[PDB]
Amino acid sequence: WTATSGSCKGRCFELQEVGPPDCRCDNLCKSYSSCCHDFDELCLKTARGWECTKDRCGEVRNEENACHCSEDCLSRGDCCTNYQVVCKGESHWVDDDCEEIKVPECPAGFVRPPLIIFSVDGFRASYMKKGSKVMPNIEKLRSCGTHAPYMRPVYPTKTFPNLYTLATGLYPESHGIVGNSMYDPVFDASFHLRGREKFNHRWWGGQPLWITATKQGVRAGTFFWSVSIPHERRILTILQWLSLPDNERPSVYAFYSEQPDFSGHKYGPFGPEMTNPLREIDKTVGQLMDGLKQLRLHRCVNVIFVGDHGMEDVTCDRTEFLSNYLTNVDDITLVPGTLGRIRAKSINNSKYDPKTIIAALTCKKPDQHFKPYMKQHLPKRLHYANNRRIEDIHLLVDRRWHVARKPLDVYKKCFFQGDHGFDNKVNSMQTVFVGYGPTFKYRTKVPPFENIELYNVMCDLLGLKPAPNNGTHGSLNHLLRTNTFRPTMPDEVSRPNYPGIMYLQSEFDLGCTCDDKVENKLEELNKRLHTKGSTKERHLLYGRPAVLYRTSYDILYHTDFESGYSEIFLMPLWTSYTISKQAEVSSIPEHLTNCVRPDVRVSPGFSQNCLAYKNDKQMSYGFLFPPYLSSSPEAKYDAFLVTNMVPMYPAFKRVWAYFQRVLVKKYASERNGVNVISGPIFDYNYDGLRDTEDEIKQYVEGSSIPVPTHYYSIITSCLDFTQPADKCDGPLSVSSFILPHRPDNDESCNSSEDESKWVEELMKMHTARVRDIEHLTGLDFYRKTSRSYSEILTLKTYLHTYESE
Ligand SMILES: *[C@@H]1O[C@H](CO)[C@@H](O[C@@H]2O[C@H](CO)[C@@H](O[C@@H]3O[C@H](CO[C@H]4O[C@H](CO)[C@@H](O)[C@H](O[C@H]5O[C@H](CO)[C@@H](O)[C@H](O)[C@@H]5O[C@H]5O[C@H](CO)[C@@H](O)[C@H](O)[C@@H]5O)[C@@H]4O)[C@@H](O)[C@H](O[C@H]4O[C@H](CO)[C@@H](O)[C@H](O)[C@@H]4O[C@H]4O[C@H](CO)[C@@H](O)[C@H](O)[C@@H]4O)[C@@H]3O)[C@H](O)[C@H]2NC(C)=O)[C@H](O)[C@H]1NC(C)=O
Ligand SMILES: CC(=O)N1CCN(c2ccc3[nH]c(=O)n(CC(=O)NCc4ccc(Cl)c(Cl)c4)c(=O)c3c2)CC1
Ligand SMILES: [Ca+2]
Ligand SMILES: [Ca+2]
Ligand SMILES: [Cl-]
Ligand code: NA
Ligand code: NA
Ligand SMILES: [Zn+2]
Repeated sequence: WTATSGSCKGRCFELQEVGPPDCRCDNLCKSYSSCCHDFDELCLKTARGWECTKDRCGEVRNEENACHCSEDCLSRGDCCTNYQVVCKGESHWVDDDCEEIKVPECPAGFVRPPLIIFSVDGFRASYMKKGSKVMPNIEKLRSCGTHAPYMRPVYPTKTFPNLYTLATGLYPESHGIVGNSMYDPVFDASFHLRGREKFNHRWWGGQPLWITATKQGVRAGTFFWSVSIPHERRILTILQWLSLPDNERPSVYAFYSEQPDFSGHKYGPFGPEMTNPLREIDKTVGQLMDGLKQLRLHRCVNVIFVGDHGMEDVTCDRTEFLSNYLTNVDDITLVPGTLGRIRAKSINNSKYDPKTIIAALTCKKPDQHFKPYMKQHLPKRLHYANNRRIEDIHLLVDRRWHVARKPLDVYKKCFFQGDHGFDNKVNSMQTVFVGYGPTFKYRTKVPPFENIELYNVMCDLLGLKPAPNNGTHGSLNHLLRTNTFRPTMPDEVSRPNYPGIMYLQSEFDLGCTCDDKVENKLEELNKRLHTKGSTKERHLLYGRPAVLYRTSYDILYHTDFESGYSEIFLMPLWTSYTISKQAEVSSIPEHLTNCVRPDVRVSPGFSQNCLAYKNDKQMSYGFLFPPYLSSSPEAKYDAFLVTNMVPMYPAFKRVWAYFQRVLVKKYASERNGVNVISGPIFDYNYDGLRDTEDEIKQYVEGSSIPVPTHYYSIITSCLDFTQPADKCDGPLSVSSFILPHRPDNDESCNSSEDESKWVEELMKMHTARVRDIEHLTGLDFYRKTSRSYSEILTLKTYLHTYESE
């Protein structure tokens, strides 16, 4: 119960929010329907519209008007945004040439440039080009300020997960808003776009920019807006707050637009009906900018123009129905749409088998427009697993399609032509970024980046120290004219051992055999140089990775590859090698088919053993440096060391062997050499972070040899491909992957064909950023290059998406 009989006189859009049962006057009261009885009258004035006309100039102030054209309005801070244009012969902001803003040009009393976030729902990246003729304000911001060709949203590419990622720097799995709708099994409650449950703070984790600001003494306007407040009133409210006294005035402001998303859903991303909502958004930008120029804040404010996701063509007839796949479709609950999440209908029911559900959904129809996954098998790049609100069963739906439970859910619940929510690498889902102001660069294009990175930059723009988040601080330093953050390399925690030859062959009892006993002082010093690091400048091009946690490990040098060998996990953490464009692929000679050799540098007690693999009827093994790429028949023996061996399912060896034998050579060929770092990843609790030894749930039968959940490779070359990878003078070019280490290839519907028809497709799906691999391994890559650290941080956040342009 609210006693809404209090008044909003003098409290319109109050910044601090008042505790019930006292009525409210802030920009959210309408959503709680707890506004004071006079809120509409006092606070939502509309009389005479939004613009001055000749006949209003100098008028006697009428307090009933939406905004004012009277003389005193500039000092009151409540002129219509075109006042100066109509009544003082000034020009619209868009009509002014852009002049570089070398320094903040702020009125007296401004302790720092204000930040205004202008966020636009459903603003697909390609609107910047395709709608350019009808968005002159936005086009000016874009070409004058700093801009990216597109910004990658987070998955799912839905509104609430994305806006709250913008505000926190956190993956949805970490901030809690893992969908537009979601069910929490602990709360036994559902969050939806519509309704009151979303107002409860228990859903919203992390620390959003406004709490970060407030905790450090910077004042923040509200980021949420009630839908009923029109856009003209939001702009005028922001401009009013900007006229407040220094000690009361916010330093950060957010404006939110429901468009073009609202129309996009109705008309598709490029419906003829889409031109007007784009005109209208642009007009609002103009209003804000004229509003700023009026207050002489237009060369003082940093403005971020940002979308939460794009929009794709989706219609009712492109819907897959689960009722066509399962007979027991009434036992499940589906979160439907552009992604699927499936859980048991009647919770705590032991008849429900996720495994049998997945199998009924796998590769059942030749043209199937979704693929089921256990959440922990989703591509690690989606970071979509580690939250109890994410159902164990996930469906990644194809672009342009929907999934629904039964036909009655679609014809009893065609409305729409547009939707979003698909995989965040999908072109139609990319969105926009423009930064404009004193702190952003002038007429600068930056590469596409992920929206998780902005929280750190916004904190910098406000002089705040950011809460711990998923951005990589420093990786967007190149957006900024002046940087408050100077990134530095994390310190190495464990230093390696460099063992020499310490063990005699006969000390090893590993059940390993090799055909290696075939009989010169010239090639004898030469082999020994290799074991001591003579070829290391060739295979470790960017210095050795740093180990960022406490462990025990050895550097092992070889003619063709160097490795970091863990005595704890009994395998390499990383193996590094370079394959020039000239290098040749050979076979494993028949006499060496099952060859595994003890490593005399590494004690029996810290080695794997062949007996374990023999006994484990599921588990086979593979090699991190591929024997296929040995530089000489003599060097090939090194590839068969027990210290280069890793546990691999036969199903997975098909993928790995094709990567090693065919793809590495092809990339070296296409990229003019490549350097490869490969290794195991252990993430049994699917939190995206390196597991400690006591977290491993699977070992090779009868052994202490832990089974990796994934295998990664980082493939680096010279961005200028006329230079070879091993002699590169400038910026680097990278692509990486994290492949799930799975006992079957059920993920790849084509896996019964030749590897050349499915393997590369799979690896593409599991493309990753170097930074993802760093969190999963506790390693730090690229410690010794000639490049600046902030450039390396950008490189480590790069994701090769394989989309077309
Ligand atoms: C992306 O960035 C984020 C942010 O940096 C990274 O997430 C962090 O990871 C840290 C390491 O895992 C994690 O630290 C843990 O915090 C525990 C305290 O948790 C609360 O306090 C913090 C601080 O204010 C708060 O942020 C948390 O908020 C979570 O939980 C609520 C709901 O309960 C949500 O509203 C909110 O969204 C958030 O949920 C997310 O995180 C939790 C895990 O914390 C997940 O379960 C959710 O699914 C969701 O993703 C919490 O309110 C702290 O107790 C932990 O400490 C244990 O372990 C260490 C090991 O060193 C040990 O020293 C401690 O003593 C302790 O062990 C004891 O407790 C164990 C567990 O109870 C117990 O089993 C043992 O036996 C011991 O008794 C730990 O420090 C940090 O909280 C999160 N932060 C966030 C915001 O998620 C994320 O990793 C990055 N992602 C990638 C891919 O890099
Ligand atoms: C965490 C926290 O403090 N609270 C307290 C306030 N609660 C709340 C209250 C009223 C609301 N009224 C309303 O219209 N909407 C729509 C709206 O504003 N959409 C734009 C928008 C902008 C910024 C962000 Cl970050 C997001 Cl996700 C969405 C809301 O979402 C909304 C949310 C949420 C939990
Ligand atoms: Ca949206
Ligand atoms: Ca883990
Ligand atoms: Cl959702
Ligand atoms: Na075996
Ligand atoms: Na298959
Ligand atoms: Zn939408």
